[PDB]
Amino acid sequence: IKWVSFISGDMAAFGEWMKGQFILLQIMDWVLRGAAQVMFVNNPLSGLIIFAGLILQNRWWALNGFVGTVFATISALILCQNRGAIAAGLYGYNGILVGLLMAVFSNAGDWYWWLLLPNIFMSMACPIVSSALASINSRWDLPVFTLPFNILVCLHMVATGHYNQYFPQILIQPTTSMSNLTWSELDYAQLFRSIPVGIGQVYGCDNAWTGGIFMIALFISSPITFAHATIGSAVGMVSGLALAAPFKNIYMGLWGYNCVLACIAIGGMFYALTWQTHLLAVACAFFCAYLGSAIGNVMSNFGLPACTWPFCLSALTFLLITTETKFIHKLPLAKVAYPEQNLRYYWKMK
Amino acid sequence: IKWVSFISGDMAAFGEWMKGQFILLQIMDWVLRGAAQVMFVNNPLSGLIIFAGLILQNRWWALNGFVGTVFATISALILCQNRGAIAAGLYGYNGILVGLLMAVFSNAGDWYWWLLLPNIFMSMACPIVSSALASINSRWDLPVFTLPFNILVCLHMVATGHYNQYFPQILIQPTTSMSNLTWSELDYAQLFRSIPVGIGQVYGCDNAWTGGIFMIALFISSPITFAHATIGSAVGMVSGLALAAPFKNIYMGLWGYNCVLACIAIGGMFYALTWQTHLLAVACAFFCAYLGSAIGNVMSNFGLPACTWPFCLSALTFLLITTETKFIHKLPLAKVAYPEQNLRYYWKMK
Amino acid sequence: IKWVSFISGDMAAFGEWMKGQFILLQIMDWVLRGAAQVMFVNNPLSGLIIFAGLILQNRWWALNGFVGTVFATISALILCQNRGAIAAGLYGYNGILVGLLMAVFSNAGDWYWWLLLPNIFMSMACPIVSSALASINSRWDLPVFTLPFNILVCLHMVATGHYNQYFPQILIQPTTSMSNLTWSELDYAQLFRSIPVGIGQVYGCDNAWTGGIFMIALFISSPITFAHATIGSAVGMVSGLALAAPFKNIYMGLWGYNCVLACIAIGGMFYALTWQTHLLAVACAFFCAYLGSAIGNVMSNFGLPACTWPFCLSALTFLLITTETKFIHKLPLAKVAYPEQNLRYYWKMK
Repeated sequence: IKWVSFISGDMAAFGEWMKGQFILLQIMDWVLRGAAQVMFVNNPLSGLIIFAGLILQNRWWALNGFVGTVFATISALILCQNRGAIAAGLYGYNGILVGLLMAVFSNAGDWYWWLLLPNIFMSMACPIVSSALASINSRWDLPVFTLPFNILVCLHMVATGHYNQYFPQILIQPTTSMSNLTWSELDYAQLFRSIPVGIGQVYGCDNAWTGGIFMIALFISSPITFAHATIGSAVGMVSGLALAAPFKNIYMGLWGYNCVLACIAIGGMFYALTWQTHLLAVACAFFCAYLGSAIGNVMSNFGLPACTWPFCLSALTFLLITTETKFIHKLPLAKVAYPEQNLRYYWKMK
Repeated sequence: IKWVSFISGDMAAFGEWMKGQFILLQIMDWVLRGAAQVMFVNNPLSGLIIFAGLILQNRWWALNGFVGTVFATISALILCQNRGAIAAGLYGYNGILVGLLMAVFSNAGDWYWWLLLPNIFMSMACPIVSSALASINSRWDLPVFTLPFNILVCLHMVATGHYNQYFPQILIQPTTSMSNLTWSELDYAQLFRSIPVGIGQVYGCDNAWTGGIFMIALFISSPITFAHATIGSAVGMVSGLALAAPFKNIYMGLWGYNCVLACIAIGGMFYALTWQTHLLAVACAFFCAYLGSAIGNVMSNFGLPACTWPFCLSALTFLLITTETKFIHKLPLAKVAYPEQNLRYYWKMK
Repeated sequence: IKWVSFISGDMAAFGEWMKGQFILLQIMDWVLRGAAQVMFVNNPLSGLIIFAGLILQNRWWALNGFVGTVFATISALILCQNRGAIAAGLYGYNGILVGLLMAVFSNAGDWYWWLLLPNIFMSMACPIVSSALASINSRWDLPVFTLPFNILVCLHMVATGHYNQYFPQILIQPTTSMSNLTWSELDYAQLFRSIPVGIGQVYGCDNAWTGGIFMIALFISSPITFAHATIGSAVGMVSGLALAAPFKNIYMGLWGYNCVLACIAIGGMFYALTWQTHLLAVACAFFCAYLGSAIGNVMSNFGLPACTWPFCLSALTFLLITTETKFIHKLPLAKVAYPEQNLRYYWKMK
């Protein structure tokens, strides 16, 4: 009971205890804590679970993610960006995403040690871009989200491109052939297995076991996040079916990571939870899937993956709408927390 | 005399009378009224005339435009976006443009009933994007314009693309051949006929009779709008000649719809009318044509038409310039009306 | 001594004296003064030196730059944009860049007299876009930089493209072949000669003598600008080596003009000079080189050069970061001057 409360939420007691210890242990929390905040979680335990899932899939990707997030945190410190924001991990999840997605899309092969240096440089530059986006987005009271990650990875990726001698990348070509979609060949087992692999694809992992581990991590923190995550993956696969995407893309979960993230964000994290806000989250996740198709097709010309760009665009657009009803209530950015605490704050204010 | 005044302008008396009647009649005004406000008109009569022109050209396109605008209005209501703004049609013209331009560019053929569903979804999502753009553009006191339409249609279009099984689109390929322009083959009859078809191309109509019907609708509302519209089409065709565009493009009016809209906007709608503002409108329409060429070439790589994107970019840029003279006077967005009333307000203030 | 002080800085005494003379002499200062403010200099003498360097390389390019900047100044006057800002040359450097880079990339051949007309139109439109960007960027207290130049040249360029009958352009194709980089074939003489040609490439000049002339002009104004300029070119060539760019590109200086400009801007012009700000300038120039590779690859699909786009993006991002230390101090835009005067102001305030 008490222990379950302790391991839930943002882990506040652990937070004070870690305050006392040496700078080195702390940097570990701040990196474990920021590892799991891609999915809007401030739980170090869940972050360790996320890391375990990364190790399970591929050791090289996990090592790159770890080094990227640790160097993003170190860069946030050296720049004196903020304390209490770095300590909550707001500067590390961009770094881990940059490292992981640089390791995923690199054609140089596994254990290519020279990949660390661009990884280091991109991850260190993440706090700079995060502060730059925070300066712009603070006028409208909007969060940075995953935009630094997108900007930095897209740079490495286009800069170098597939035809590079030192840091080659994977081929991304625009579609130029009519993909006949034999509906009788659809497999329902993989179609429903697209739910865990879809949530696992947030970090580039396409292993159903890693997706299940990520779902376990989300459930440990807050069941509401888990529910919105699984419903986001479901609407992502449904939209992929509706837009005649190849069945392999749906099975791999390429249509689900933007939707799961967008449903987590709008439904419980930044909008106070309500049935109206729940349908807003579902509509936002559908629009995020459809815009994800659009973005993936647009970015294919340059030779780049869609990444988390659709999620940012949809989440910002929804987070910006103004309404004449009191049910859809945007929370002030200073008082945003895990969705249960946000609902508690909404109840206390009302 | 009195009747002519009644059918002119924004139609204010009709506006109060319609206030009383059932919600269903009202939704019809609000859709008729918003049909004609692509060209910045609040006249239901003109909207009916615009609809008649659409029916004249192609029944399928007109049906798609009608359903798109009605569902945009319904979505504005269900979201409680605003009343008095929905009642003026500020949320319907984006919907009708989305529906019409989805029907125009769809390669599935006429009377393809499955086209309604993406049409419904895009049109319903128009108020969301309109509010999102209004949140950003209200800081600088700028209007949303046709930006939601552009964003939503470009999404459907790229998402799906030509190589799609369910919702195929038309081919748009970048130019890769030297187009020899035999100046002796120019036809002056079609060159001057490019004026009505250019204004008709605002809705995707390339019929000279439909363009003339649209010009009649504009004249019914306000002669100043008609004058700026025809001069915008003229500068569009002149710029198309100056940039060595193929003569067929000029004849079809592909070079005129952005210019006519931009000249209508800057000259009388948002800047108080003056000879200085008139030359500003002409320069804005020339820049809009030249940027329209640029945008049409840029978007051709992705497989998308230029759409109304050039108009938005030019109009915003001009609406943002700051000046040290009192002749170019930007009106406050709350007190914008038909250009005659705007000039009356300018005279009353001065 | 006194004369050296007179020819240094912003040339203030000359500034008052020129105030009295006829409008025609003045327009010459305001064009000479704005010619050299691409590199953030308000010295007419240096501007004449910049012009001499342009003449040295190619007469046609220099003539186009002169006419572009004079028409940008005339357009700033006719629009009543500002006095004291036009008199300082804030509206002319965009014009000279537009003219020079239109003359450089035009495939019609030297002394193609019809190139003046698009040159005139783009250069006259530069104050409009400059005011539009100033309206947006004044909220965050940020400068327009070279953005109007980029927007206007990219328009001419895409609009027309290589396959145009009247205004053909040069081929820019995306890389599709594996460039084997024989490290033994590197030449150190040209590798170090990439420093002056890199700074000369700011205006499109790829002559080492013209680069040296530009360096002399920078030294005349302020030695700090010269130091940051040469270190920016050095980091540009180093980054070009690190990203496996073809050695010819590094030798020509295609990797240095964005970095030299960004190091000049962040290090001394807009951030008060400090060792912390100096390392910030070096990091900004490295990020500017790497983003320059990214942008050059992205824009290659449309058929356009990278231009000064990377510089703008990097400079704005760095100029937007918020920090918790007092060493990195962003100056108010009203009180920005040559870096020596900025350091003097910083010392006086502190």
